[PDB]
Order: sequence, then C-alpha cells, then structure tokens
Amino acid sequence: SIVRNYKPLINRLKHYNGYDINYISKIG
Amino acid sequence: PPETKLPYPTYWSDKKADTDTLLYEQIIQRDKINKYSLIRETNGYDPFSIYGFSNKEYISRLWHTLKYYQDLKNTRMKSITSTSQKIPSASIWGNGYSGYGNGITNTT
Amino acid sequence: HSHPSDMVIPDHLAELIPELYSFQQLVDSEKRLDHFIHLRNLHMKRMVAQW
Amino acid sequence: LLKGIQEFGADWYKVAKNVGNKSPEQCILRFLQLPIEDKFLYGDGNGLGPLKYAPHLPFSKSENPVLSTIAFLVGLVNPKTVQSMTQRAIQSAESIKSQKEEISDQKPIEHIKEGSEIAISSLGYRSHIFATNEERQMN
Amino acid sequence: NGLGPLKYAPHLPFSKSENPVLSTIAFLVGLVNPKTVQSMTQRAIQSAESIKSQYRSHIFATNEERQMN
Amino acid sequence: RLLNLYNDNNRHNLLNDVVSFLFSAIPLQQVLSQPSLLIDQFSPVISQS
Amino acid sequence: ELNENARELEQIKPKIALQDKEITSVLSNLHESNKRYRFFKKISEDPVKALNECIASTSNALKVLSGDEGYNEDMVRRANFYKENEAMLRENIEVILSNGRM
Amino acid sequence: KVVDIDDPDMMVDSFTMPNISHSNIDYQTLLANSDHAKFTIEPGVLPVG
Amino acid sequence: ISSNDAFNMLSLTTVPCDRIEKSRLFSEKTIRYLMQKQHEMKTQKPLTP
Repeated sequence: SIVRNYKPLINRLKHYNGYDINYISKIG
Repeated sequence: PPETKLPYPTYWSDKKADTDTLLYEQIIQRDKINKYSLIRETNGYDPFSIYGFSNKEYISRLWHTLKYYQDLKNTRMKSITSTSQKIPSASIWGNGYSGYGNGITNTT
Repeated sequence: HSHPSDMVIPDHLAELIPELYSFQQLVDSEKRLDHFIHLRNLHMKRMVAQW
Repeated sequence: LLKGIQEFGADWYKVAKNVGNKSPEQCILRFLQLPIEDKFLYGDGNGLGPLKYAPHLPFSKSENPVLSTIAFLVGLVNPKTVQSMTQRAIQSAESIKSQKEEISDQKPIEHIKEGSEIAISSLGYRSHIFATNEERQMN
Repeated sequence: NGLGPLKYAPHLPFSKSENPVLSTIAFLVGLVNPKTVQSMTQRAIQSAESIKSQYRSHIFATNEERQMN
Repeated sequence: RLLNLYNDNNRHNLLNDVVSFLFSAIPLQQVLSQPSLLIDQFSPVISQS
Repeated sequence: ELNENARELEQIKPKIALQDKEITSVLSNLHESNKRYRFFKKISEDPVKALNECIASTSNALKVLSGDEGYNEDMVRRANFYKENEAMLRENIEVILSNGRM
Repeated sequence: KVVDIDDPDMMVDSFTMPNISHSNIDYQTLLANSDHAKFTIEPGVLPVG
Repeated sequence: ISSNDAFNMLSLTTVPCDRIEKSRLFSEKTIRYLMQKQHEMKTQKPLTP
C-alpha cells in the first residue's frame, strides 16, 4: 500500500498590485 | 485502493466533523478559488476586449496607444519638414493668426 | 555619482533619536582634525623650503 | 472554547483541538458572536454601498470574503486584549447568554458594522506594534 | 455611503488572489464609523501596555541595553 | 523688527556671517592641497571675493 | 620626515574610504526604515483615513505611471459638477462658440 | 511510500498540514523575508478576497 | 513597490502579534568595540624655554 498525499499551495507573488508595473512603466 | 475522484467537497466532514477534516476542506476550497482567480486575474475571460482590466488587456491598450502616438509624431515631423521647404502645410495646432493684424503664423 | 545631500540628518530624525545629534558633532570634530592635519602638512613644507 | 481561550491565546488551532469538532475560524467567529456563510448578512445582490456588486457563485459553493477577513484579522491579537477592546466578544463562561440577549434585536447591517470595526481596530493595533519595531531598528 | 473602490473605475490596483485582505478592507472601510475605530485601537494599545506592565522605556527595556546606551 | 529677528551682545552677527561667507568662497584648501590649473579656473571668484 | 608622513597618510587612507562607503550604506538603510516607520505610524494613529489615503495614492500612482490624465469619470457624470462650475462653463462655452469650434 | 498528488478534487489519504502553530521569529527576519522574490503566501490559511 | 511590500508584510503574514520577537540594538561588532574602548580608556611639558 502507498499513501496519497495532497500538499497545499505555496506561491510567490507574480504581480505587484494585479499588474506588473515595470513593463507598464516602460510603455508609459 | 483505486482513485475515486472525491464527490462534493464537504463529503468528508458530513460524517463526523473533526478539526483536521474541516481544515482540509477549507484548504482545498481556497486552493481551487485562488487558482481560478489567478488565471482570470491575468488573461481574462474568452471574449477579449481592449477595455478590460486584467493584465494583458491593459498592456494591449497601452501598446495600441503608443502606436497611435508614434504615427502622430511622424505626421508632426512631416509638417515641420514640409514647411521648412517653403511649402505651406497644415498643422495639428491649426493655422494660428491668419492674414490680418498680427500677421500670418505658419512660416518657418 | 554620490550626492552631497546624503550626509544630511534632516531635523526630525535627530529628535526621535537624540544620538544622531551627537553623531553630527562627531562628524564636525573630524572636520577640525582634517583641517589641522592639512595645515601641518603645509607648514612642514614651508620649513623645508626655508632650511 | 472558553477554557481553551483561557489556556492558549492567539493559538486558535489548539483551541479548536480542545473543542474537538470545530475549525479555528468557527471558534473565532463564535468568540465574537457572528454567524457564518456570509449570506445571512447582506444576502441581497441599501446600507452597504459597493457590496451589492460583488460577484458570487449562485446556488452552490458559497465563499465568505468578509467573515474570513474578519476572522483572520482578529485571530492575531491575543483574545484578552480583544475582550478588553470591545464588549461584543464573549468575556466569561457566565456572560454567554447575557451578551447573546444584549446583541439580540439588531439590524443585520449592525453586525457587519461591528465586525468590520473590530477588524480594522485589530489591524491598527498590529500596525502600532510594527511601528515600535521599526523604531528599534532605527536605533 | 460611497462607491468605494469603484470610484476609481479605470485604474483599480487590487488583486483578489494575491492581496486578498486589501480588497475586502477597501470594501469594508465605508461602513464603519472612524471615531469608534480610533477609540478601540487606543483601548487596545493601553490594554497591551497594562498587561506588559504586570525616557525611551519601550526602546530600551532590558537592563543591559540601558547600560550599553 | 527684522534685525531683531535675525540677531536673536548678539550684535554684528550679520557682519560676521557676511564676511565668513565671503571667506568660505575662496577655495584655499583645495588649491593649496594639490595647482596652476585650479587657480586658472577659479581666478574670477577669488578676485571678486 | 615629510616623505615618511606622506607615506603613512597614503597607507591610512584606504580604510577611511572603506568606512565612508559603509557609512553611506547605513545612512540609506536608515532613510528606508524611517519611511517604513512613518507609514506604520500613520496607519496606527488614524486607521480609516490612512487606509483611504493609501488606496487613493496607489490608484493615482498607477494612473500616472500609465501615462494617463484627465478628470475623474465618476465626478463628471453627475449634474452637481455643472451647477457648481457655472462661471467656468459659461466662459468656456463662449470662447468655443465665438471661434467656431462648437 | 508517499505521493505528492497535488490535485485538490481527487480523494486522498493525507495532507501536508500548513504552518498553523508558529514559533517566535524576530522582526529583522520578517524584514528580510517580506521582500518580493522571497515572499510566499499560502492561500489555504489566508482569507478569500 | 516599497508600499506594496510594506503592506504585504503587515497584512499577509500569519504570525500573531505576540510571537514577533525583538531584534538586537547592538551588533556584536559594536559590543566588541565598546568593550575594547572601555578597557583602553580604563588604562588612561609646560613650555620649557
């Protein structure tokens, strides 16, 4: 027998406030 | 023990609600929610509109705005060059003063 | 590229942390020292030119 | 619940473990005398301005943003100073029915208003703690 | 009350997934009365100070740090 | 009013300040520390000071 | 002796340069942590007004970084704005009409 | 033997319990970990927005 | 960016306000320096014609 483990979700922040402001700032 | 796909999320806690099972329910529900909202957070729904807030629609709008302003600057340089060669050209700012008192703008 | 205003402790940090006041004093004392040493150098050169 | 609050403080997993058959968020939300499921309050969607337009899945799988945020923000602040902060929180094993009767006959929006007041005050208190630690770092 | 976050419609720097607390609080700040919030946070600070009770006293607390200063 | 606001035997603080400012404008330590090029570049300000 | 003193100065200088580098680094860190302290203090002293100010400033920063300008849309869709700015509107309407732009 | 199944809706036997009963950390460690590129959130224990 | 990071540290950290420890006020370098200087200060011609 083997156990099936579900490991919860750990994430790093992708955007700053829903947006990535580096690219937005370039284009702006 | 074959896989069973886990019917409706609160399936477990409806039989002898415990602390660990309830914590497990909370965890899996919030994980699903987080994943779906992140996918919609940056991309958006299948219909694609430039008046969208997501991330890709905002940057698409910025790119289109930049392209418009670049071609506008091109026409402005065209106007300057054409007026330098003594060919009167119209401008995005108008003619200024026309032939009256205050003379004529739209010279070099 | 370093800016001459980096060394300024504005006015309100120094009354939140009083030691910053004393820090400024130390800086000023150092200046005195430097100038004194500078003068000494000049003086010594002059004496040699005399001798 | 009240014994576990007396023994452990701001460690709500051990409080729930003591309770046996409940989740830490439910223990926090009963400690403040608030419901769950978020629909018994502001189920519409005019006291609450922009909450009308907040999206929600119909007929199934309710999510509670407001109550979850409240239980999270108050779960950080040492239940004793919470009991000192507001009178809504349960304060002793004998004060349960008294306080339940006193909160009775309130408008459904009064519950939201009091919950959010407790939450934002907890956030301000935590920010004060962070301010003192920043002063320490400056020194 | 007010429109709240919706008041800034074209530019809304909120993230339900990444910053879940700030969006909820942005919706909630409209309901509350701010004076009671000030009173409650001041009560919290005073109660914390009284619990720990039983010059920069808050910065230099241990006996050794005062002597080092 | 303005003179009392500035000086607050606290008299001739303005004279002292003006002359100390004028003296501090002559780059003595910098030119003497190292020499012809620097004084060639600074002769106008030294002259007028 | 002049040469000896010059030698000792030239030997002592590099450590002083290193310590000046470290001093500037520490000063920058002090500025950053003072920023953070002011932030947290403002939030703790009046939380509701502080949170409103924070939201407004973040939205305006996004607007400015995108290269955007103009009026707030929610303010100018309402009729009070046009019964309060009566004189401005009158002057503008006359100027636009008399020039043939309206 | 274990398996990292990593899919929410399939029936499982166990789950990695998240960080719920913490231990003392100092303020400077929080300052170091709060930066972007080192900050991680665990949405199972945070509120929904 | 910095305001984003500060608010993330404030609100998105699941650490009670008690479990946050205090950090040091004196690094060990300054402690060593202070003790050394205390020692050295514990150890510590009228114009002849």
